[PDB]
Amino acid sequence: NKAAVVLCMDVGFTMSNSIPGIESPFEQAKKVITMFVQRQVFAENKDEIALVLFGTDGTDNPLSGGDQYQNITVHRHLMLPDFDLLEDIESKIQPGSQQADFLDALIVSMDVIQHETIGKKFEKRHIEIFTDLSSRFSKSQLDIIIHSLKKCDISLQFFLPFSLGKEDGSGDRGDGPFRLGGHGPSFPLKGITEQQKEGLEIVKMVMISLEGEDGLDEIYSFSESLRKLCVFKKIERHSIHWPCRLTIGSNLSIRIAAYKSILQERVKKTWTVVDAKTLKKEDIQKETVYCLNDDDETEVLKEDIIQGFRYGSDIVPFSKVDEEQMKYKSEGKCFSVLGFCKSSQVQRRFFMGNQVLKVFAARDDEAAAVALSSLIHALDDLDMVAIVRYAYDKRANPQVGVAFPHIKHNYECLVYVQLPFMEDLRQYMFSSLKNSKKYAPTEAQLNAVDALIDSMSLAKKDEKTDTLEDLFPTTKIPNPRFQRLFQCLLHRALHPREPLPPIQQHIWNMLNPPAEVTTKSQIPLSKIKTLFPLIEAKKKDQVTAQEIFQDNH
Amino acid sequence: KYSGRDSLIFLVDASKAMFESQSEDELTPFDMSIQCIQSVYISKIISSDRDLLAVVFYGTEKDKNSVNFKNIYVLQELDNPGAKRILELDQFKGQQGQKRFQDMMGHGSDYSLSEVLWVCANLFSDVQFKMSHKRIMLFTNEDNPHGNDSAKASRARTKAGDLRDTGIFLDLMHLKKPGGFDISLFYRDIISIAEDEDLRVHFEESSKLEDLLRKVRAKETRKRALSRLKLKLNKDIVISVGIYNLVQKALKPPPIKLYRETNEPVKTKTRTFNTSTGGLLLPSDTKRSQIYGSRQIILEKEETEELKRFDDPGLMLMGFKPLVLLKKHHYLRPSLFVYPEESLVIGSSTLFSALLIKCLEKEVAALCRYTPRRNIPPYFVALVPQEEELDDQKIQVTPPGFQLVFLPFADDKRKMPFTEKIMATPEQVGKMKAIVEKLRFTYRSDSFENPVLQQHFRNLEALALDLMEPEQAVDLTLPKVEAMNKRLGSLVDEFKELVYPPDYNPEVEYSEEELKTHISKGTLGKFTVPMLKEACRAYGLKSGLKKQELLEALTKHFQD
Amino acid sequence: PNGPTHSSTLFVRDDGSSMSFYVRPSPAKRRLSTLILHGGGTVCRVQEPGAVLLAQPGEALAEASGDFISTQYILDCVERNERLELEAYRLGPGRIAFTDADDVAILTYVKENARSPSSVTGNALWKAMEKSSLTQHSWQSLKDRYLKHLRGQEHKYL
Amino acid sequence: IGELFSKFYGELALKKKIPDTVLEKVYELLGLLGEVHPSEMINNAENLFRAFLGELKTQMTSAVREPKLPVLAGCLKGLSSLLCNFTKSMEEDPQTSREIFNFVLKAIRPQIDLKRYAVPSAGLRLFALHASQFSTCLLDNYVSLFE
DNA sequence: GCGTGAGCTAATCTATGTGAGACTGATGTTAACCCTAACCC
DNA sequence: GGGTTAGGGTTAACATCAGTCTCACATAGATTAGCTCACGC
Repeated sequence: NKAAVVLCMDVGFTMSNSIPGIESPFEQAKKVITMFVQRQVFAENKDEIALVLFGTDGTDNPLSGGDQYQNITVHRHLMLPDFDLLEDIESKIQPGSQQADFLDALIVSMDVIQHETIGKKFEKRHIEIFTDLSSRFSKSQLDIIIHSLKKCDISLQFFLPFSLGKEDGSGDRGDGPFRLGGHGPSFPLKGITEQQKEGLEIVKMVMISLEGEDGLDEIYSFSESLRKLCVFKKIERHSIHWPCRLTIGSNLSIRIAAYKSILQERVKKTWTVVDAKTLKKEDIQKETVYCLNDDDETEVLKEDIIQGFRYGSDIVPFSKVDEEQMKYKSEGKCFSVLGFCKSSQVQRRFFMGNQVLKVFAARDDEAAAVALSSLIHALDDLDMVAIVRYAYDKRANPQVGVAFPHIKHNYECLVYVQLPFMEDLRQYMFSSLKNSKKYAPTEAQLNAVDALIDSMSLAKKDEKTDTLEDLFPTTKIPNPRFQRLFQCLLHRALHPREPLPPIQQHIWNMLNPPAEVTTKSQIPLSKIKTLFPLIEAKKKDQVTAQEIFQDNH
Repeated sequence: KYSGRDSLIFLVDASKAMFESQSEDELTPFDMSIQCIQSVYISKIISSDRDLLAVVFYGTEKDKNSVNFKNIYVLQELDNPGAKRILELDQFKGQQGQKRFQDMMGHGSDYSLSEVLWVCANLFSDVQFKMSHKRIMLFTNEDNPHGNDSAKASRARTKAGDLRDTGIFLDLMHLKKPGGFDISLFYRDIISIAEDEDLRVHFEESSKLEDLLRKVRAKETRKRALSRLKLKLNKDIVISVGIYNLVQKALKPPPIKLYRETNEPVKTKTRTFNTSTGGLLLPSDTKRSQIYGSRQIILEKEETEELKRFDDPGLMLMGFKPLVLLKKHHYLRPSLFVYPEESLVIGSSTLFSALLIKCLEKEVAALCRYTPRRNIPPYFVALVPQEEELDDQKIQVTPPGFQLVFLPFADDKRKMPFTEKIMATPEQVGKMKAIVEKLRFTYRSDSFENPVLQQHFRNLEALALDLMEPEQAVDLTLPKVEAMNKRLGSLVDEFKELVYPPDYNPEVEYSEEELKTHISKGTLGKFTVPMLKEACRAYGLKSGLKKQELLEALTKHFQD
Repeated sequence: PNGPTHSSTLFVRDDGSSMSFYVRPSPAKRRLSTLILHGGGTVCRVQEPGAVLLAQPGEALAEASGDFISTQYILDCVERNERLELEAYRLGPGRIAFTDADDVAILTYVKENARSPSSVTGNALWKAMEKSSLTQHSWQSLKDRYLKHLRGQEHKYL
Repeated sequence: IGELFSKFYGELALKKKIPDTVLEKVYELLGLLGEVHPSEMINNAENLFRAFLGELKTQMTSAVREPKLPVLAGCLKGLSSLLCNFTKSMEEDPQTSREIFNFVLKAIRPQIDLKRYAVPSAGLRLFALHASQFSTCLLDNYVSLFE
């Protein structure tokens, strides 16, 4: 449970060669590396990162052969990431004024992995390269790189300054289309030098010969990785095993393993109160002090306190021991099936819980897997869905839920989501929005809003192949809160004087719809504004925090 | 509306035939009525402990009311239900309870049926709060109280009509007794709910009293906005909507600390005490902090809330997505509800209705950036247009509006391990289909109750009325294993033979010298974490939880 | 037609004050209430400052608290029909060495100096280890994770 | 003696939100207690100065929270009616006088019209009561102040 | 220059509910260490 | 007379995570100081 990812940073004159209106590829790589390293530092994940450079004037190659291998400097070896790491990637001021072989960087990273991870346990090693593909090549390698067919858990992941989405994505527009962290529009495809073409070709051939056809989708653009969790792909640890047994009746039991799935995730670290005199937590001290009601008291001790539960207008004195004695007692973890109901009496609105489960199968023994697959296929080809009584442990409360069939071209399993209890449900009374006469919208308003929603559609039926090709999707953007917090913490740790930096531009471009949607909606938005009589500055408060008592100069 | 509290007044008969009944195991109707009132009290104190309940026996020999009237007794006045109020009522249960009532209240003493209704209106009119609803149940085992005197019947009808005009809806829960008569009679023009019924003359069973579903001991009724946000279609055109929640997790009320000697609540006082030098500290000399390895990051209190602010509170629309792109697997939080409100912006309802109509016409869902409070990071939301659905009884079950659906970020999606695809075959998928069809189920939302909450509430009831043993809740979420096994039949064994292989079962002591010798011995082996912890604690060294912490600290300090 | 066959003045104290006992509702309390009522004492509906905190024997939480009187006190006080001392029945009284270094120290000197296939999946041939070849832990765990470590060089080959 | 504590009893400590109006008059009481026989008050602490500050520059320099007017509108008549004793000035300690003057200048400068003229009135009252303590910072930006 | 009374809208202000951050402890899972059907030299 | 080949039976280490606690913020009636203006000085 410890990865070893090596970042193969590129520094070169062509790397810094840029055009107005577009960030330098070196700066884009710096942004991506800063994001990745700061996430893996401020989350305190236990894995070793190696940073190697290629293309700088100096050559500090640990092996370096007997000659050649020039202009590839190994900045740091396999170590736990430190603050100095991202400090000096922000202090790696000068891109090298030279050019080095691209494949030489790959073999340098490979030999670093081999010579630093000989006997240490590493769950999966990794090599990530952020290159330009604009340098002279060497057609003598790939006879040992490919021959090393991953007789180890090292893998490849190439990041290029291109717009690596390799389908019908012509674009080539001139509305300032490129934005770091932008979405949909990207770098103008094609218009590619007579070296980057063969560079991409041999990169594609390497990936095909390494992972297969599925490896084509494993190469990303610099702006793409700022809005995707693709750098940490093949480093993330799987959800932990949860064994149980799905039972129907009394004698029908199938060994099962429910792996965790989509669940809200928070920040692991915590803010500790510290006195502002010596920066020590030990000086601070807090404690609850229970005090009586009449004319205060000296103290009321812990041992003289008992529980109490409100019941009506008075209080009935319960106790901790009585709660433990007389309360609901289940029979440990259980995944019993109450029955089967049509997959139309449960609706997405009547869901609960902060998590979703994917009850996969038993373990590798393919005995219960056949039975579970038969059950899910019988649920899927037919209709109706299985209700389940699920309990985590003896202490955890038992909960009901639904287990929809979920069949994919790669795996087959059910999915669990909690249902509401009787007291858990709330019914409200709302006025009908269709029978009303005051708010019935006229035909002109209907047509205007129809044109509006047709203009701001976030999905194109491209190629007419009955495929709803998706525009900006929100289920792949990483939570911006964590990246913003990491940037703020890093700046405070490096510049303890400056105030909080403003939000990065690429984070803003990450969370905003593609420019085409915004542009195509201007006229419909104007028509809606001039047509709907929705104009009210009804005097109701205003957001003021600091610009009410401050000065000017 | 919001601050109004429902109110209830019972009206228990105490006639001679009301007490005497058939001589069998069936409960006397008086005991049935008292048990039902006790059940209503128990249900209404755990759920919505703010309504007013009062019980007014009529037909008694005694009399207690604001205006002196014969044969009417107000056992309790309008107030919140309480444990003492329940205990004041259970003494009338049983034959001994019947005798206690007879010696304490009496029976017979022919009444008027009008002054009782006047008295009920008196307590209804004596409340200094709002009156959301006013109801009067009339537990009676007779259907024709009068008939020998038409004047009393006319006066009762007039008073009932006056009560209905005032806004008082009475509904009698008729009690059945031996004989053949509980006919629809001089009570039909009195029931101000006027519930729809076949009105069959020859009823031969207890009336709508089992309809109570006695002791539905879990509920917390409330309706509130929970937010009032602005939906920005663009930078300049904004509409105002409210964000209600339709389904929300139910939790038992928090416990209260008590002083053992006096059994009175003790107020708590949390305050950061001195730095071992005396005094108290400011919110201005205690900055927040975090530590990563050897690097300490020191950050002020307000700057901590400053780094998690992105947008002003509101829903920033960002486009429309087809409904077929909202996968069922993705789910984080319970789905919220949006309704157009016209307090901050006038004209929001019309634009909202047009948007809803043309958004569910094209089967698309609005996509927005959601920020509920001042300093919360943005969270994308797909507003699914929920069309109003209504029953034949003109009852709304899915009110119209927009429903939030929290789309998870990529951070909130976990990755599964690789598994091998193994598919079934015919001739056992058919068997599974037969089993499933043999286990039909019409799932409903009002099906199950939280067993933990039910047990806790029953325990509280037992501890507040000394029931001498807690009521054992029938765990509704427990599978009926024997019944479903008998219903299934032998085809389960046909399944088991079909796929499962025949061999597949499916199921202190330490001191200076020993540690000085052991550090050179270098094991610190069978030495358990519980005893390393006690050694480091009783000796006074810094201690943690992981073994390596102690194994390093004790080794480095004890010798060096 | 019997059972309350003890003195009607037992649990009442010598000053005429009835002893107060608190028992949580339970099948035991069903009989204990009648037993105390016939004994002249009183049973508290809820916990009270002046009560006696009864507890059935065997309850871990009550015994750990050490502020409870066994319910057997009541039962043996009925048969004896004589009060007695309360405090007579008062409740209240490393497999570690598998670091990373030995994980490679295993394969070294065995992947070369091992010619008997019976060495694996079978005992012995750790006689060379742990006395001549030190591993500084127990000797029957190399043959428990060579099972977990029947693998290639650190993390595998494929 | 008995009021120095039992009102410092967590008006600066404690985590439970003290109600809005009980963050102005309590500080007013604490400040105005200092003009009654400063003989014993001379050895209490400097904690009152930090308490009157701290929340100032938090009630005044908060970029996340809406300022609460009836907190500093009442904390001002702290430092004012407390400066009547201990004779703080610029010659003997040119450290706290600068921030005191800056804060009162901010208080008397609203930068936006508003109802409930509470803080500015207290600002001018404090400035009028004793401006001699601001010996050298009263004549550096006299034009704007006079305006 | 200045008092003094009326109406109003801004400002609370507590009760109740909901969620985010910190925390704590029972629990079950993986794993170190050794023993055991059975044979067979 | 020692072992071999599997299947596994104790308990220690410890990582998880549901459950509980505290503090901040929302809405909804309920209630009043300030903030003006019309008069008298």
